[PDB]
Formats: sequence, C-alpha cells, structure tokens
Amino acid sequence: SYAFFVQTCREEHKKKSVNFSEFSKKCSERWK
DNA sequence: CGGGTTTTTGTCTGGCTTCACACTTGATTTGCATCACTGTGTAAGACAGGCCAGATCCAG
Repeated sequence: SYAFFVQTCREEHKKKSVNFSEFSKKCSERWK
C-alpha cells in the first residue's frame, strides 16, 4: 500500500520522470 | 499481559553498468568403466605306536 499512493502521485505530477534527486523531499508533506 | 526506541530491510523510485543468452561442428579435454592380478593371513603341541631294557616271575 506504500507504493500505490506514490505511483498515483507520480502519475499526477508527471502528467503535468528522470529527476529522483530533487524528488527526495516531496513525500514528506504527503503521507502526513 | 503489551507502550518507547533504535536496528534490519524489502521496497518505492526510474536510470547507469557487466554479464547473460540463441546457434554451429570439429576438435580438444575430462571423466569413468574395465581387466588380470596383489597383500595380510607364516611354530609348536598333543597323541599313538614300535622298541628294547630292565624289572617280574618260573622252575630245576
């Protein structure tokens, strides 16, 4: 379940995918 | 009988290696079965039997 919501958010903010470094601090304000 | 606080880990995430993987055929190299033999078995003791010797007995 920890990956489903992340994949949905990835589709979300990717429909608007090679930058994993600047994505580190994105999930901090999502699961909270 | 189960609340705190670090360990112990598989991932999420997508993008970079170094090895993995279809075909030949003619060798070339290993692996394994087969066959006629080998050594270690290895010195004394028990018992019957013929043979004289000498003791055991016989009779004038």
